[PDB]
Amino acid sequence: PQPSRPRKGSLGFGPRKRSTSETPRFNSWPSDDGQPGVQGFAGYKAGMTHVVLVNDEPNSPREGMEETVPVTVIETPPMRAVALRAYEDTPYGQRPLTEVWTDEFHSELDRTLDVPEDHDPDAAEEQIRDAHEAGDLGDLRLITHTVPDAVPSVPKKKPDVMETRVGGGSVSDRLDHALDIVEDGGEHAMNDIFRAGEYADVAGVTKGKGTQGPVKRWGVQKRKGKHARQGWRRRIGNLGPWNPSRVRSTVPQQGQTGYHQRTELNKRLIDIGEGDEPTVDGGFVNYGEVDGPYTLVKGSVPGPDKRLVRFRPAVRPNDQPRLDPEVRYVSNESNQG
Amino acid sequence: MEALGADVTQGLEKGSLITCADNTGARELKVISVHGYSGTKNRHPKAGLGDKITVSVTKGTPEMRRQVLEAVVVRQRKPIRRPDGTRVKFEDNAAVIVDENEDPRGTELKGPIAREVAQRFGSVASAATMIV
Amino acid sequence: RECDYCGTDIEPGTGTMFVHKDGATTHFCSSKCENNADLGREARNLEWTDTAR
RNA sequence: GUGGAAGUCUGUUAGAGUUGGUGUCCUACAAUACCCUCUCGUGAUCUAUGUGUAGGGGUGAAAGGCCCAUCGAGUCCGGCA
RNA sequence: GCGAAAGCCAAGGCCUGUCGGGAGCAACCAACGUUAGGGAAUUCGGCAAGUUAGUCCCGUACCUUCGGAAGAAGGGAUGCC
RNA sequence: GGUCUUAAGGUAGCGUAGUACCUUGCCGCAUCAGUAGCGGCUUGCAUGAAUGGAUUAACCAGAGCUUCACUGUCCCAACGUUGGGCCCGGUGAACUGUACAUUCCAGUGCGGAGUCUGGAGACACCCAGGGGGAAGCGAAGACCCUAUGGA
RNA sequence: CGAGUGGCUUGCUACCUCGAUGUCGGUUCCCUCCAUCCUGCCCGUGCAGAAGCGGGCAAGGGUGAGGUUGUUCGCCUAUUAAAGGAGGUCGUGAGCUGGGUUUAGACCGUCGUGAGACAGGUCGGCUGCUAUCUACUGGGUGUGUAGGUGUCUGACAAGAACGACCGUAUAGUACGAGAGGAACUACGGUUGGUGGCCACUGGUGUACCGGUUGUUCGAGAGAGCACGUGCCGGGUAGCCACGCCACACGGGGUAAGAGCUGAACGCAUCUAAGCUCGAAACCCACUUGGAAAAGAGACACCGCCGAGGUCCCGCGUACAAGACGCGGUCGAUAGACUCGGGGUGUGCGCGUCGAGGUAACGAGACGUUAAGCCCACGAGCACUAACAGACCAA
Ligand SMILES: [Cl-]
Ligand SMILES: [Cl-]
Ligand SMILES: [K+]
Ligand SMILES: [Mg+2]
Ligand SMILES: [Mg+2]
Ligand SMILES: [Mg+2]
Ligand SMILES: [Mg+2]
Ligand SMILES: [Mg+2]
Ligand SMILES: [Mg+2]
Ligand SMILES: [Mg+2]
Ligand SMILES: [Mg+2]
Ligand SMILES: [Mg+2]
Ligand SMILES: [Mg+2]
Ligand SMILES: [Mg+2]
Ligand SMILES: [Mg+2]
Ligand SMILES: [Mg+2]
Ligand SMILES: [Mg+2]
Ligand SMILES: [Mg+2]
Ligand SMILES: [Mg+2]
Ligand SMILES: [Mg+2]
Ligand SMILES: [Mg+2]
Ligand SMILES: [Mg+2]
Ligand SMILES: [Mg+2]
Ligand SMILES: [Mg+2]
Ligand SMILES: [Mg+2]
Ligand SMILES: [Mg+2]
Ligand SMILES: [Mg+2]
Ligand SMILES: [Mg+2]
Ligand SMILES: [Mg+2]
Ligand SMILES: [Mg+2]
Ligand SMILES: [Mg+2]
Ligand SMILES: [Mg+2]
Ligand SMILES: [Mg+2]
Ligand SMILES: [Mg+2]
Ligand SMILES: [Mg+2]
Ligand SMILES: [Mg+2]
Ligand code: NA
Ligand code: NA
Ligand code: NA
Ligand code: NA
Ligand code: NA
Ligand code: NA
Ligand code: NA
Ligand code: NA
Ligand code: NA
Ligand code: NA
Ligand code: NA
Ligand code: NA
Ligand code: NA
Ligand code: NA
Ligand code: NA
Ligand code: NA
Ligand code: NA
Ligand code: NA
Ligand code: NA
Ligand code: NA
Ligand code: NA
Repeated sequence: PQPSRPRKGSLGFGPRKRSTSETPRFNSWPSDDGQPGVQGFAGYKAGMTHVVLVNDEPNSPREGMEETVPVTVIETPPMRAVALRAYEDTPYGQRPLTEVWTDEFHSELDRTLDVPEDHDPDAAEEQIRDAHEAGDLGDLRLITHTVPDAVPSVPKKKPDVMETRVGGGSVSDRLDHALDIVEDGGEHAMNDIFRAGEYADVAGVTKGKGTQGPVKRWGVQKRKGKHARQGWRRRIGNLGPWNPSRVRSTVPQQGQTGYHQRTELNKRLIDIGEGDEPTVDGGFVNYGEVDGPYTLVKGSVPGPDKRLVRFRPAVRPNDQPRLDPEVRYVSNESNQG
Repeated sequence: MEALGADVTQGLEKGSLITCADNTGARELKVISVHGYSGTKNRHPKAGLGDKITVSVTKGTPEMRRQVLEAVVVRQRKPIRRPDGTRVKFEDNAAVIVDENEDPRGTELKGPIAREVAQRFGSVASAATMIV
Repeated sequence: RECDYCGTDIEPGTGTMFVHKDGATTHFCSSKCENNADLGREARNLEWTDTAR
């Protein structure tokens, strides 16, 4: 009769090829609700440890009691919105209009870009404001970048650049807000965007594992019983039926597994601090010691230690925010042993 | 069912032979099914702590033997995680015969019982000697 | 808590509790100790154990 | 207690065989191999060397088995284009 | 050591079961080790793998051609000084 | 039926058989559930006495079944070891090849098309892979029929 | 009784293949159909409720585990929301398996004078090939768009990224004589599927440390071998699942269906024109891929005698070649060293004790000694090595 069974692995994350940018690119942003603000921030993964918390959940029969939570530590030092990019609505979607840059640049931003030496901030600002007047102004976002130099455990100094949308009240009000941010020096911090207890979508390029067999790449069975001793152990039965006479792309096959971009939804921000309180004894394995601006994200986070991860206010949360959760303990015990 | 208040790793399967932690006259039990459970192609139906399973009597009194009764998993060897991150595992896999209403067919429960089992099966619980 | 075997302070959100046949309880801080126990050894005869120390 | 019988037992002693793995190999190392496993292993035993039996004939504890990679009738050449 | 057994080692022989270099050396394959909880649910079938294991003491059913079954089963011991 | 064919007309046993079409026979045992197995029954499609019958200790790489023990056979896969695999130097074959050839979805056609027809898709070259298709390669089909064939 | 549809069954036909299109079942893995078993929305009821029965839309998702049998089928069990069916050369042997069918050996029954037969049973009985093309999965190099760096857009493409159940409140309430017994909504959990991650538990860990058997190096010390660890005990990192985290709602348009206004047809009428609602289905939302989209894109800056890039050197958050990412003295990229953090479990020697023994000798115990040995991690640290230098480029 042949029992039914769901196909192996999903066809929603494909093709399963290596990622173009090791740095994540959100393809969706939060809704323009509250006040003007940057809709994103980044950092570098460090490692994991647990923390004891006070049941915060109101609908829990344990609300108020202790509860051990697994947390991934993320060094989230300040970043710098070095420019405001404007997009115009067109019969072919949104298109970049112009940009407003600054003059104050991080000592090492030239390890990636050809830093501006001559730029007209006002013409740009004008062009935009004339677009808005005409009403062809599409959403507004800030070209930002990280300061890897601020993080000792991370070998790179070459900054990771990434555009992040600015959502706010009126377009006019958030356009200004943007310009204000940029003009300064672009410098902003995780606090200026997120608050512990809130949910955030964490993007990032997973851990790479090169080429892998279908068994691991797609979760197909291994050969069972006697079939496993005959010369086939981890190969699938067949690439398909006689007809159609071709191998359909939907059939599990070997390939590049890992190092794919993944936007992990509704992650709870357990705490945003600074110092070496979250650091573990001996040092986070294959990473180092933490001691500066950090974030504690509940659960796991795609990517391997040292990879740049990107935050965004959840675009489709399920729960209501239960701000600043009481942390009674954070384990500093060695991740060795 | 009601939340066990813990995370369980089913330590048992259909065909599994456990201990009958009560004085019903039933010594050994054979797991036949797991209430409310639906597995997946090739997956052996799994049962664990706090699961109400269907059983058949492998060893015991002549009149109890071969009978298809219902029961509840009171203990298992495979570890279970509590809210504070600790793990809890017992010395054996045992269950207690129960009825339609979930009241212990027996009078007394032999051995310890996981607290979590309380939060689902009162009468069973209120029949317990030691509740870990 | 203190591991009922070697006696070191068990790290919160860490350790396994073994329920004995009779009903008794033993909180182990690590696999190593559980396993020294399963061999039938007594923490007092192991010099690395806080108990012995 | 002695005695030490046996188509006796266990046994990769040597040696003989070839049950399973339907493993490895399958343009092979090999036109019948490799490995693990397994049978016999004082007897109707195994073996070297010599010698006898020749093709509708041998030999055959019989499978139509075997008679030089050739067998429900060997091989060579001839009948034969 | 029971041993012409295994394992280790002499004497003697050899590095010629005769292509090498490099990548923590991926998928996949050949030989193989270990796998928690469960324990034949796998499968035509427990195929493969595994379990048991040497010696001594205790003890040993049905059945039987009285030879045997039988090392039945089951239980205990086992070093060094 | 209460003899007739053709001489006699199945006795001891054994029996749903490695013989039983009906068939998964009926009953029982065993299991949660047993076309299996074992026991009893048995009118045996179509058992039975050296065409040997029944039975049977020992023996068996002989066929079926059950229990204890055991375990990666399975749940459900993981990690590791060694030799390949992958890159480099040297050595260096074979199978196969009417031609053309980047195909896919339909249709058509001697009714099972990369080549026809309509559309769709398609920048060229190369590396690895597991083998869907070339009714893939390998063998003038062993089955079947035909020959005024052979043995 | 009469009219049909399908092409799953069976038969008919002899068109296709006998210079071979590998058999039955199963298995594994992929796509589909609807005549729908469950799940969503509905209509009717011999609809009080609850549970059903019949019917309509609907194929998004699900449809599982076992006992006998080679079986397909089917019988049986216990779970279940339900344990639906069918097509894909009765999909799937250049994938597996080989129990059955269907060779040669053999038995039994029936038939036959016999050789031997069976649309009877039975035990045994082999699964070849290094992929040229095409196809697809992943990975590169070029060319086109026409100097470079960084950041995007989004034509379109993929998704099930989610499916379902149980429990609590609603409530012992509506309904009902009673027995019995719902719902909307709000919550908690489980299961299957999905993507990711290793603090925690668990596995591995032929890195590592210890115990110990046999033998060899005379003993001791310290070591080799016993299959690629002798065995046993423990086990860091990393990789993992049996571990952990995350996976909506809501809009828009419809089917069946419920209705509004409304005429042909003064009335009536959900429809003919118009309109309000309404499915797990459709579109959007969300994730992932996507300038080779030939309308071959957009923006900012840098540069055209110099911007940037290749080679070079130290290394990996990357990796089969290629690719990718980072560092290179204005330096913490790798190693040494020293700390830190970890794994074992108390080293050699010496001292005391030691059943004993005339003595020689003496297994072993305690102390020195959280000792000795060891680490795929971190920090400090320019001590060593990132030197020297080549090249392309409008
Ligand atoms: Cl398989
Ligand atoms: Cl079940
Ligand atoms: K043919
Ligand atoms: Mg095979
Ligand atoms: Mg760790
Ligand atoms: Mg199956
Ligand atoms: Mg620990
Ligand atoms: Mg003999
Ligand atoms: Mg022998
Ligand atoms: Mg001779
Ligand atoms: Mg013959
Ligand atoms: Mg010759
Ligand atoms: Mg196991
Ligand atoms: Mg079975
Ligand atoms: Mg075997
Ligand atoms: Mg019978
Ligand atoms: Mg029989
Ligand atoms: Mg006679
Ligand atoms: Mg054409
Ligand atoms: Mg022919
Ligand atoms: Mg013939
Ligand atoms: Mg003739
Ligand atoms: Mg073919
Ligand atoms: Mg329909
Ligand atoms: Mg579908
Ligand atoms: Mg089965
Ligand atoms: Mg077929
Ligand atoms: Mg099929
Ligand atoms: Mg084949
Ligand atoms: Mg095939
Ligand atoms: Mg082949
Ligand atoms: Mg066969
Ligand atoms: Mg057979
Ligand atoms: Mg046969
Ligand atoms: Mg051109
Ligand atoms: Mg060795
Ligand atoms: Na093979
Ligand atoms: Na093999
Ligand atoms: Na085929
Ligand atoms: Na005598
Ligand atoms: Na052999
Ligand atoms: Na002749
Ligand atoms: Na001739
Ligand atoms: Na007769
Ligand atoms: Na024999
Ligand atoms: Na294994
Ligand atoms: Na092919
Ligand atoms: Na028809
Ligand atoms: Na037909
Ligand atoms: Na042909
Ligand atoms: Na088949
Ligand atoms: Na459907
Ligand atoms: Na069945
Ligand atoms: Na087949
Ligand atoms: Na085959
Ligand atoms: Na809708
Ligand atoms: Na282009």
